[PDB]
Amino acid sequence: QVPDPNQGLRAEWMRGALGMLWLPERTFNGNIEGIRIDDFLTQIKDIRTVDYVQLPLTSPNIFSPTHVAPHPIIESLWQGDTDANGDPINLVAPRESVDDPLLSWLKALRAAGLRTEIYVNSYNLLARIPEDTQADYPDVSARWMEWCDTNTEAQAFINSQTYHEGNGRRKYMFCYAEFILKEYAQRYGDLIDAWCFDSADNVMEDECGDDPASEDVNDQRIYQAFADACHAGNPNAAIAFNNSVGDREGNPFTSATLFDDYTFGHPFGGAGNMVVPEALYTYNHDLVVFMQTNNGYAFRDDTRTWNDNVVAHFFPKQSTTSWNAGNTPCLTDEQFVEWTSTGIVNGGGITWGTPLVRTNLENAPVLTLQPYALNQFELTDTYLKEFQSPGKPNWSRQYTILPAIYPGQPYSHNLVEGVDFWDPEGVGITGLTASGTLPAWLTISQTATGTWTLSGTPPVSEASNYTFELMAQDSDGVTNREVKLEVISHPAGFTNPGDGTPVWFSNPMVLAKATALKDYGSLLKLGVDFYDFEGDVLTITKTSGPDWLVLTQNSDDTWRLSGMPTAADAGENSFTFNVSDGILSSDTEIKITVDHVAGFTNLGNGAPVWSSPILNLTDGKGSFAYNYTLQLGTDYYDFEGDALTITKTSGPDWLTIQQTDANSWKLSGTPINSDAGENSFTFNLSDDTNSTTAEILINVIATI
Ligand SMILES: [Ca+2]
Ligand SMILES: [Ca+2]
Ligand SMILES: [Ca+2]
Ligand SMILES: [Ca+2]
Ligand SMILES: [Ca+2]
Ligand code: NA
Repeated sequence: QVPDPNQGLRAEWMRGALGMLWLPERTFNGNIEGIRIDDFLTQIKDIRTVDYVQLPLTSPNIFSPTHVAPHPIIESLWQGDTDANGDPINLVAPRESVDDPLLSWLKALRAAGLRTEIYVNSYNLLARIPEDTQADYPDVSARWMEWCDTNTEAQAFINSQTYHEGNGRRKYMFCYAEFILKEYAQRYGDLIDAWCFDSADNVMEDECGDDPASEDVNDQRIYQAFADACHAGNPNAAIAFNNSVGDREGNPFTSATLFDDYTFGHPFGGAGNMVVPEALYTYNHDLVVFMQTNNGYAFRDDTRTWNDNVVAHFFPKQSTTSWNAGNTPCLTDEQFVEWTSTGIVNGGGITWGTPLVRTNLENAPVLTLQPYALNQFELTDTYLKEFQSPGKPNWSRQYTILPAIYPGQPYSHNLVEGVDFWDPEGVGITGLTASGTLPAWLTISQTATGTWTLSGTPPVSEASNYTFELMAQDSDGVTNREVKLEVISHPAGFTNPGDGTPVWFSNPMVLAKATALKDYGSLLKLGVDFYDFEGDVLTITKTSGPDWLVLTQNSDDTWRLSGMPTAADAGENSFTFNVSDGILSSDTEIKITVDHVAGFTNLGNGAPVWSSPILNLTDGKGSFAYNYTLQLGTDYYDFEGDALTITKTSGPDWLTIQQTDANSWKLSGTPINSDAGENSFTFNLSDDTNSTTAEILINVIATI
């Protein structure tokens, strides 16, 4: 039904809206499994005026194939390929049987009272640079295309319409919208408020022949495919496509397609600092002023009527370096507050590119804000609390979420002045009360100065939901907020013991097998592995078993087992795990089989082995210092995990060995040209009793 009469209107909440960005990097090959936004949300507890957070579905640029949510089709593209370390390769989603990180983040954001915006790079599973190869998913792009032009459903689709085919990789783009993108949208439903599609003109216009400038639906079919795929899941989801920055001499936003509910609103300037050089400061600040002048509407300035509700929105960076990370702010505290307030107070919306400390999941990630970003956001919060909507009380964020109804169980939730609601002028909240249809069992009382409590006990027979208004009062009047109550729904696979005891899924519990000298990874998750029928907060403890297994909490509903076993841990390992609610608890037995490192031959008598009789090493160069590290698990192995010693037994004098650490020995020395050619050495590997020797062979190239 294009042109769509809901276009833009469905992003009305975006007007005055303040957003943040949470973007981990290098998400592929299981990396994203078990990752949680909870620490971030803890850190920003005191930020009451923020409205939403942007999350990846895909990563940008050459990482556009890597997804953070599981999909059957994408998982198939894996084909189980592995690395020289056994680690996955060509896996560009989380394994469906392991984790859905996105659903985690989506629900945590909901519970935290926040809406969501989802980032998708338009190039998706295709390769942005086809004459490049990605050494982590080397042929996923190939396989996606492969899957596309040979599939019962996925040709009946490619051929289902005439406009599906055309220039470049157009047909594959429609694949993604229908089979990948639509499945996600349908799954998540109203947990997703907005989608922003990056690199849209790069691929949809320049490659696949769409015209974003046009108002002919036939020119914007890919734009349609993507929007419709999103609207199938949430008809109120606001859509934005990155069709480049606008004009410094005019509208700073590239004109709306028929499928834009809001402006993507990329800043002027390339990579790096969006306010240096200085001209960019003017261009970008004028963009924010544009949002103010136009009361948050992007396109009330042209000759088309249909785009008149499209919301003005900006996607700036807070750091000097990137959207999602960066050590240094590009704006002063004062400038940050001014830009934000100029842009959104009776204006449009802003997704700040808020920097986390360390986003690379392969390098000890710290997925919380840079202290300065919190600083700036807090100063902003103080301002918006006082000045965004003066007079009557303000409620926090976008929603007020109440705990679930548990039939027969006591109900209790606090609403706190300064947290959930406040008087802008700071005199105080003089009352809280309700109107509408409330549980007969519910009392609303003031339990301390500034704290109201919703409490009571639903009967066992309570099975109804509730929708009513809470009303906060100050000297100036009342402001309403719609709140919901919903009856809990227990997961299947669990038997209520009737006494409040938290329970494990089964006993024993066999987890995926570990490998010696390899970091272990397994998850324990509320509602899957353990559960509590009163929804009490739970603690898990390892109570017995070998030392190597490490337990850490990722969130209130997610724990992680890690650690590196040794060859000594080989075979069936057994562990006790307690789950407690603080009052009652229960145990289970966890079983993990530790396998030996592959590629070595057990001799059966306790002797260490070596990877080979001849370890052919890296060339040396005459007069250049030589270095090479021998590694337990790569070069040499002991099936009992005994401490090993390597001593030299023969060969040229220039090369010696010294223990680096428990697991590695360094061969070093400086060869000269007189040492040119194949230098043969012998080394002995002894443990306590049994010893085996190997040959090390280094070719020394003379410096001519
Ligand atoms: Ca707000
Ligand atoms: Ca217009
Ligand atoms: Ca007031
Ligand atoms: Ca309990
Ligand atoms: Ca041994
Ligand atoms: Na799961």
